[PDB]
Amino acid sequence: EPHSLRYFYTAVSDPSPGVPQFVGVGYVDGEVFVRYDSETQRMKSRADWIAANTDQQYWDTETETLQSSEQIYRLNLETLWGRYNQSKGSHTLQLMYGCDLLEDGSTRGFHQHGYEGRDFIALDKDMLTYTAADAAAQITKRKWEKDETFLEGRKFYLENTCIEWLRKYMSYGKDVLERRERPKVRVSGMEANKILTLSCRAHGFYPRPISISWLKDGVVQEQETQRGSTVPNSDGTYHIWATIDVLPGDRDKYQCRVEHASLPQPGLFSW
Amino acid sequence: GQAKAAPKVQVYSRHPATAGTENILNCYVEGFHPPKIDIALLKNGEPMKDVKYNDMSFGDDWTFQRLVYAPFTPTKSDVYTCRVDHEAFTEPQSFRWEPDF
Amino acid sequence: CAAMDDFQL
Repeated sequence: EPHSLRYFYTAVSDPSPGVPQFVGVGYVDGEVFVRYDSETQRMKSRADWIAANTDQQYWDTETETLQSSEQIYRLNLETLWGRYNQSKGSHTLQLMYGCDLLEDGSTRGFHQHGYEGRDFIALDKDMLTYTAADAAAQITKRKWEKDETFLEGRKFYLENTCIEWLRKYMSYGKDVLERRERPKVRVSGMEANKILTLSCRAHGFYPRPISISWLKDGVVQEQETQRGSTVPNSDGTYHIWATIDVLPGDRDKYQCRVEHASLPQPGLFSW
Repeated sequence: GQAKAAPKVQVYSRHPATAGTENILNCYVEGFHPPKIDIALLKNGEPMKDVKYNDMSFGDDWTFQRLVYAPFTPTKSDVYTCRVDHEAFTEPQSFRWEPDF
Repeated sequence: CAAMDDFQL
């Protein structure tokens, strides 16, 4: 299980309903815990366990940091407008950065920009050089790889500050983050004139990793199974379906198998 | 140039449905760029009460995700759809909840 | 803790 602290910034030239000019969102182990936007201009708590474990100075510094970032991405959009010949269009600038704590203790860091839904510039694994996707992004790269102290600063944040605040957050939220919630599973089916398609739905499981597969006489039918993507419910739990088409007379041979941390053994379910 | 991406949509209830038992209807729109989008929950073609909108987020390919949800009580004839309007769509698209009683 | 943005693009 790869633990993660990640921030996602989104800066647009043309806000619209649901899309403020700037949004910054923080995640621990895949789950929201803080949010900032240019609507409020406030780092706000998005999970009880982070609120319960910080003082108002925390929210005040975090708000200060993101107000600065908001101003800087306003400048970055103008900067990128002077780097391409597109006129008055919708511009989207995105940032993702953070750190992974892997199983063995080793660590990785990330700092990647996207412009107009494509890669723009990304910090490499050594964390001292960048990959530019195009000539516009190469102007940023030469500019940045010239500044020894800025390079060190970022490497240190991702290697040291990010990782240790991730550990603090993991402490703060252990009882939420490492809880288990059982999937409530239902197999449905509709026989048509010649083909019965079975549908296995798993409702409300936590944590997010799950394996759902279809079995004929206990033997997996991987090529015949069709999986939706894992998608969230409102209360931080998750949902997945898996279907398989079967011959009606062979109905009785088919069971849906769910592998999940909340289940003592892999669970089997039937129509 | 501009990398556009059309949404992918899934409609589903929080719990397995039973006719006449309160539930939550979910519509999860993902895979879309630019972020500008309209997502509506519809009961027999008409908007629903108490629709809520989670935080728009994005993943590795830069595309966007948004969860929409509302309370509902499924019945046998009530049709619930999720209507998504996005500029990568030719026209606004509808996705019907399958009761799965 | 969010990082302080010591450089623009």
